[PDB]
Amino acid sequence: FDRTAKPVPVITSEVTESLEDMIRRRIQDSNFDDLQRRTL
Amino acid sequence: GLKVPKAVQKELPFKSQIHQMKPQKKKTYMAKRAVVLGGDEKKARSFIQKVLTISKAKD
Amino acid sequence: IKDMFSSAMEVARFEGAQIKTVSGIRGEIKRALSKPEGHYRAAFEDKILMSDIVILRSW
Amino acid sequence: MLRRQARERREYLYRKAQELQDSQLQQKRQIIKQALAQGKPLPKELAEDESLQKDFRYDQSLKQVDDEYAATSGIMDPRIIVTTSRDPSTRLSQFAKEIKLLFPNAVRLNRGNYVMPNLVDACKKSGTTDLVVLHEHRGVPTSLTISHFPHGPTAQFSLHNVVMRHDIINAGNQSEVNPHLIFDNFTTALGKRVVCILKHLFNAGPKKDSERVITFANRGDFISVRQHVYVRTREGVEIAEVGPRFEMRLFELRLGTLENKDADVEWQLRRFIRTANKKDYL
Amino acid sequence: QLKNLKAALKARGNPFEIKAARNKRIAVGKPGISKQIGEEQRKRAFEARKMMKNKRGGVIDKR
Amino acid sequence: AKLVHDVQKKQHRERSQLTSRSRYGFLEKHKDYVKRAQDFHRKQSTLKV
Amino acid sequence: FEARQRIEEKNKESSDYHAKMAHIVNTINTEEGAEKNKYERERKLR
RNA sequence: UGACGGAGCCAGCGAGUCUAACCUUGGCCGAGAGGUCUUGGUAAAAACUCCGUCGUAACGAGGAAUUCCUAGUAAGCGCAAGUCAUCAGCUUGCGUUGAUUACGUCCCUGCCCUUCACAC
Ligand SMILES: [Mg+2]
Ligand SMILES: [Mg+2]
Ligand SMILES: [Mg+2]
Repeated sequence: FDRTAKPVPVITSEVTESLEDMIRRRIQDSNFDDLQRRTL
Repeated sequence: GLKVPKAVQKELPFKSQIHQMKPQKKKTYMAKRAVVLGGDEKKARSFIQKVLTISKAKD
Repeated sequence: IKDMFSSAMEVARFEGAQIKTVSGIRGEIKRALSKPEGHYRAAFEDKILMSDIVILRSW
Repeated sequence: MLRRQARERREYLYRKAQELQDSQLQQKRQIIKQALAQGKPLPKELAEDESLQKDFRYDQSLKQVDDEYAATSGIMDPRIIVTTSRDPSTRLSQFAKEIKLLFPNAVRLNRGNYVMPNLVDACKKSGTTDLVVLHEHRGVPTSLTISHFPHGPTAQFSLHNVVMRHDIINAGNQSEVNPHLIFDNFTTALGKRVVCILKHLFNAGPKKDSERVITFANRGDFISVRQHVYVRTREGVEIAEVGPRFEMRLFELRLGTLENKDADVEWQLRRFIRTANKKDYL
Repeated sequence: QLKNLKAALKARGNPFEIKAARNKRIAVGKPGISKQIGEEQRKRAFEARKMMKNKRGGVIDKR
Repeated sequence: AKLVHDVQKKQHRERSQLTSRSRYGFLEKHKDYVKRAQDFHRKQSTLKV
Repeated sequence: FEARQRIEEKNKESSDYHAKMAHIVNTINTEEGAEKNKYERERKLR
């Protein structure tokens, strides 16, 4: 039978490791998307 | 037909206030007074009603 | 909904299945109801009526 | 107060309507500028529009964050109130506290018998910038709605696989520094809109050596939220979960405060359309 | 947590992957590890079914 | 009509409500549902205004 | 789990199918359209 | 700081020609389909005020540890709605009655910040 919507993703160990590496890379490069105070 | 909630109805601008008419229950004196012509005129008041009903539906 | 499934275990298999009424209102099987057996909850894109009949297309 | 907010919002709605009309004229001025610089002939409609050429003389000297946040983006820090549904269970109260600790300038307010129209009006007086309301089901958080004052937008989310810090033994206390923010894989115009709403909840200008990082990672429209504390080592960086974990999926976004159920819907989730599962909007 | 992290790292040179209860008189399980195995086992099972769908032969090894 | 048989353009007769459910009323069809949906939206639009 | 597999397979098959029809339609227009426009030019020459 | 009965009386949310059971015993009509009836079982504002009566196997308000909470808040009481995600093993709204204790301190525990006059 057909299903209307994709099931909610399951947080398995591999998914966490994928998330973990992305965070580690961004910190290492020190690139973050954060609000920057305007001048004046 | 749509029935506006009284809460919305109460706080409406003067230009847009829906005129909802309450039924009369105490018999008015004029309602107790008026004379209705019966018999021959009754046959001549139904008929005009019958004619106008056909004419609208035809149109 | 009722009479589609005979026990809640059947509904467990078909959770999330697409269903529609005769009227064309699409929907989903959300969850199985504990009481009575076989009843379940379904959410439709619009309000359905009692006269309507829900159908699950299976092969 | 009440008159000014009504008047200001009407002025905003009028301004947006004109800007949509003015978009065509803005494109036309761009074509004129390119032709003058490059030397290409103008299109026929522009070549014959005497009014535009005259008006171009004045308009030649004409030159991001979302409009609602533009006024105070990076100038005033946000002020946040985190509340819950009526008669909250104990677990939601603990969860509401965790959300309070997540945002540096959040305050936890008890919602016992507070009326929703009264709630926003009280918050608008006190200068509150954002309001967060949490819902629960048998002590498991299910929904989260974020409303930006004075006139919206209101973003509603559904929380899945929630794991609170209270479920951790000997976890310790958090650090409350201005955290670093990571927004990954937000590409569509809606995605940028969601990022802007979540970004402005935090104070501007975190210190460069701040050792707390918050990451919102979009993976198939299920925005994963994680909180970490990092230490820069000699051969890399090591990070540790502080929590909580939860995946939050947008399902509505309205141009108005959460009280106004009549607010125009900027975007909604259409679950029963035929091609619902095919495309991912965020 | 962060101060404890620094102390450990200077000595050397994720508590959310465990579900822990409270002793009424402690680590109870491994959700991430258990779900990976519980999801992978049905995953190879599904791969077997899709292979088995349209076959009438098969290798019969009596050894 | 070009390159089409008359058999192709045959009226498909449309069913009725089951006898077991006959109490509840007429089985709505798509045309019936459209009348409901438009009517509700028309009222809701004015009520919103 | 079966729900995840079925949806992914349907999307992939849908994506591949649309790719094929677009390919065979475009190739017919490009190559045969050239021959048509070539012939139309010869007839105009006549 | 009870149970039973009676009396008095007070809310606010909510308006899609839409709103809602199951299994049986039999009569009659009908070519059938079915129609109508008959029949047993199963299931499915409160607080508050006043008056009258009685009367004080498991468990009798829940250990250690741990969590939360500062005003229309905690707590008690019911009534509605189910609004494309979640929810009925329930969720969200609505009104009613409505407190005690703090509103100081950095002593302990954590987190954070620092090293254009006059007067200092
Ligand atoms: Mg309470
Ligand atoms: Mg209650
Ligand atoms: Mg609740």
